[PDB]
Amino acid sequence: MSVLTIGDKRLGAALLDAGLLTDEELQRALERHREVGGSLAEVLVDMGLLSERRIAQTIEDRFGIPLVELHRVEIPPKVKALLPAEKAKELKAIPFALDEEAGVVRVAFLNPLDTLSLEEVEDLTGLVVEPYQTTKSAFLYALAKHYPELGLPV
Repeated sequence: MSVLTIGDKRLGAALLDAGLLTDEELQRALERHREVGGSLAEVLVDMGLLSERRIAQTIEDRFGIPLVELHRVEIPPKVKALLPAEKAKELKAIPFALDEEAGVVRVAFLNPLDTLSLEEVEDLTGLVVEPYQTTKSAFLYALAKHYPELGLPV
């Protein structure tokens, strides 16, 4: 037993609000969320209940958040100067652009409603960040390209 994030509350409500599952279903998953400590959206795909795109699609329109083809992009060593892949991994985010002339950065994360991770990413550099959407396959892509030494073990 532990508490949940701001994004977890909002996304949980969004499932019912979007007609994806019943509140009872959410109630049963809420307990499971703390058993894995990841965001409530991670347990959804990890348990096969719903994949990122299904959670993202309601939020995409409900909040007006953009989506990009990150799985079709390469992370330059230029943006790596912001934060290393290890930090990116715990924040469940991946930066793609570094624009120091304007103090702006572009990031894509798996939890669009997780405002806490946005706040953490902005304050950690003192810059503004443009939050975009992405999927698990694209997420694992950048990680494998920055730390192939472990090659994401099973």
